[PDB]
Amino acid sequence: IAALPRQKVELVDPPFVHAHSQVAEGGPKVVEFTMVIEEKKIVIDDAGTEVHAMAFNGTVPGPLMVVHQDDYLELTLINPETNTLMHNIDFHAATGALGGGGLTEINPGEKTILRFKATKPGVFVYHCAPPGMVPWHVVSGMNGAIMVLPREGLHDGKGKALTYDKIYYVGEQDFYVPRDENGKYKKYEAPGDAYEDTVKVMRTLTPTHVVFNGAVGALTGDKAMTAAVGEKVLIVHSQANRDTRPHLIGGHGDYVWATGKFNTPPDVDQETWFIPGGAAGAAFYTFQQPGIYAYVNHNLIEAFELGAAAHFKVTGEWNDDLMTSVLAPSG
Amino acid sequence: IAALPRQKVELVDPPFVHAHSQVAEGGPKVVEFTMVIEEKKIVIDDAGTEVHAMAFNGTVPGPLMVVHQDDYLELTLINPETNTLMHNIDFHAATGALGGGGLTEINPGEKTILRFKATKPGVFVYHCAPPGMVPWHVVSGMNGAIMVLPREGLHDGKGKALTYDKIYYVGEQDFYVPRDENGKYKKYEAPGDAYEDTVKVMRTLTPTHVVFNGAVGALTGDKAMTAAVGEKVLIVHSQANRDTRPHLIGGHGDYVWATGKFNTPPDVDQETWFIPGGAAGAAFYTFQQPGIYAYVNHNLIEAFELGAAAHFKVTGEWNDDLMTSVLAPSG
Amino acid sequence: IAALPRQKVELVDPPFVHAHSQVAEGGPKVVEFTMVIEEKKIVIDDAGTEVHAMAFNGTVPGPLMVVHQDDYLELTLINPETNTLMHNIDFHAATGALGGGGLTEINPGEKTILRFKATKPGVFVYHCAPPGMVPWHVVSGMNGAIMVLPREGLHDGKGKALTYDKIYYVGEQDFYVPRDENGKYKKYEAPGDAYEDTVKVMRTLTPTHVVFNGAVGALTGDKAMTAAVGEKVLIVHSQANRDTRPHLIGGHGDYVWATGKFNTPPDVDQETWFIPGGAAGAAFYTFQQPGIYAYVNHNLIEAFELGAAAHFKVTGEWNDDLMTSVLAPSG
Ligand SMILES: [Cu+2]
Ligand SMILES: [Cu+2]
Ligand SMILES: [Cu+2]
Ligand SMILES: [Cu+2]
Ligand SMILES: [Cu+2]
Ligand SMILES: [Cu+2]
Repeated sequence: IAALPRQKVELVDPPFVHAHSQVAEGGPKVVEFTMVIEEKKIVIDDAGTEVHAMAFNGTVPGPLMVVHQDDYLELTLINPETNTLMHNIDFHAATGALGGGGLTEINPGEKTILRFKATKPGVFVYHCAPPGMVPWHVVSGMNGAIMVLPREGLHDGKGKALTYDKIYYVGEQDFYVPRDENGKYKKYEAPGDAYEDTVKVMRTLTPTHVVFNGAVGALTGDKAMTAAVGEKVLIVHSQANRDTRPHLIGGHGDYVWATGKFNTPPDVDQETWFIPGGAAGAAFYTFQQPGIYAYVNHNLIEAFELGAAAHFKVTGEWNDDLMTSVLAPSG
Repeated sequence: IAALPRQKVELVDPPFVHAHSQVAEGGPKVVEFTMVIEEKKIVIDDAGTEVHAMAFNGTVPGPLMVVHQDDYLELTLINPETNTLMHNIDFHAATGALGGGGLTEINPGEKTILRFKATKPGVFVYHCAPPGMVPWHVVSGMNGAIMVLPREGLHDGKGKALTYDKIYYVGEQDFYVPRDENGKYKKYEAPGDAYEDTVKVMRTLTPTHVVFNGAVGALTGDKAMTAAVGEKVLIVHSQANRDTRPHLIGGHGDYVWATGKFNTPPDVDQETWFIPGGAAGAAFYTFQQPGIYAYVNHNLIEAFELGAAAHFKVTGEWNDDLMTSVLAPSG
Repeated sequence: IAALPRQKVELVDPPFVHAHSQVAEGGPKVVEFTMVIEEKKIVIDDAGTEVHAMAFNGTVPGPLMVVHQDDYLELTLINPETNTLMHNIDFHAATGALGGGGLTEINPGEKTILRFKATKPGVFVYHCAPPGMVPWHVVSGMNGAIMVLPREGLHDGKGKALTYDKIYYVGEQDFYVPRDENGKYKKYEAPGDAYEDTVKVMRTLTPTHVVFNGAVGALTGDKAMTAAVGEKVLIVHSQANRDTRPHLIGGHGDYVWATGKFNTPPDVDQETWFIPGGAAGAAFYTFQQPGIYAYVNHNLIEAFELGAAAHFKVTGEWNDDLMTSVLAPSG
């Protein structure tokens, strides 16, 4: 492995993904990533509701990491001195020691380096899982995903290559914010102060917010993801704790690896797919019509009342053969 | 498209389906449908619980429309002056303008005509989706399904054609009825009056009723579906807002397009299948034994406490080889 | 049929499975099983919470029965005079009379014998279903699963035989235990006394406990399942009433018949699979690394707060190629 070429990769904040090649450029290499854990307060809605996030690289969700099958992913995880809690990381893509969790427990002021072989292709969830406080770290936003591309890039069930023009990473988070006796969300001066209260809400299994990329409207308006008619887009989606049912309003999932494993053939022409909590999935789509599209968790209450809605702004020419207003709304 | 043949279809109330041919007769055509939206109070159980439904063509679910791949569906949607709300329609089978929702917003007293090419084969959900009040209209019964059949009819995963003798459309609905101080269901003069309270229930993500065809027991008793031993039946099921897990008690789902897409090979020998909220699915089965069968959502609490149960009354001869009581209940 | 060989099989309590051959050793035979129903009080957590269980063979879940496709399963069901309720059994594997539910309704002091032909291969759920009290009996622990193996044993997508060295049956149960005004779980003298209170909790659709093998921690520590590096393990998992998303922390599901049906090709390299309420599924995995593994329901709140977590204790040598701590947690 010492003789294997190494390469440092720079991570970019979601929904964007760091530079990479779909088809493996050469042979197996050791790909290096460094992430710093940041315990920070984040405002998740327009009412000012705060959540003491625990974030990888400072964002919720943590960045998407990309390697190819059989490469080695080497991660330098750092838990700064300014943090108050112990943290670790669990890659569902790895094999052994609880996905690496048993080998990466670092307290504030510590760091560690873990190397694992990306033996299985597909998109996988990764997240913090500290013994005794596993769900809390996860629902505080401490999770992300990694994509392990096949050496020869993406393909459909029947062997045809699927090359994408754009890739977006949508991380869905369920938050459980405690309320005081008047229905007002509470605020705390430190992460640990919220624990006891958060656990009570978690047990009801009913989130107060379900958001994409850390906040209500995070990916809407001018933060909308963009594409153009004719462009091929791969949308990676993950949920480390609760189920979701993604749906592109106005579009479809031409090829969907709902389970997120590339060795399992993709479902085609999907209207709404399902991604169970603890997994990541991927949908490939070629836009045919311009305009705005809403990407949502299709439990519409979760999408429109809880916050799970994002936008796609597509430029191009309308196709009247596909759809047309024969008679505009008139009396 | 004007040179294409056109055909008007008269819709039938669920669980029945309007006459259609499985194999597309000739070439593409423009299939025309007309639906009138009706805001009406419906009683959903024996206790007299009422809901202010928003019903396509007056029923919950709305009727099933059947077209073939590459046909054009031309829908004339009418929102009567007697209605108090604006409505529209989003077809999951359509490409562009939020499934047609952006092009069909009509106020009471208005009408519009939309046309789209049915490009992908499968069963799809259609529902109302007015900006700012999407979940409210959907959970008020404003949803249904469309079936876009392959021009050569259905086929199993490996070519064998699958021809059904009967087709039933079971639309499943999650309702959120507000309760008063005594735990009794509230009643309002108009739909608008129910909004705030309904919204509070919706946010708990817990429905008060989960019904088939608009009411608890709507498809039991003499309204039970019928078949005969040897009959091939296709059961289309849809849930526009939340997940469901259909199961035929005493039977199986021989071929199940759980995602509802015909270009995706069906699963076979299914005991219980899953349909994510915002999608429709289809299960094909050939009856082997006579008697009553219960068709339910297999979270038995939703099925027997909340209302998600229907019956099948099948005639024919008992097959002792398949099953027999060796010793009837005795001392 | 009458000339068919008969065979009495002695059942063992889960997670263990009675003796069987993966490849059918002869032609069809009538496999005979006997189960006694026991209504008993069980403690489901470390806080002494009691539940009046209704258990097939005295366990929660009921034992796993293994037969081969086209064999006949003849079950003798006994409901002792000491019991207080009528019970029956519904096999999702059977065809007719509600899975046998309509032919096996026995009052305390009665027995019955049912025979059915196991026509479809896969793992299926079986549960009690007394008309008008279906959910209550099922959520009181009265369910299990049966495995109908293909005559030629298990196979992957392209006819490659998959032979397991070990098999474990994890039965997951959702309990709904009432609480008094003080938030303390309630205890009852007889099962029937708990009915009214239990049903009001069931309607919230939120379980108080979600356990594996009848109790929190039932398969952890000294009761952890065992395997070694190199062994191929088949894990059968069932949930008769509610969805679950199994995940082996530190491992994967190399082959997963998520739907539990062997005629439906398995998904591969799964990180987390989904089993809808009312079905059984099976995952095949070959251990590569030693140590402890946690097998959980991946909604981590249900796993670590509600009780749905088990362990695997694996012996063998560590593979540093797959994973290695490059720099142990340091300053
Ligand atoms: Cu952490
Ligand atoms: Cu995990
Ligand atoms: Cu509407
Ligand atoms: Cu929709
Ligand atoms: Cu029972
Ligand atoms: Cu059942």
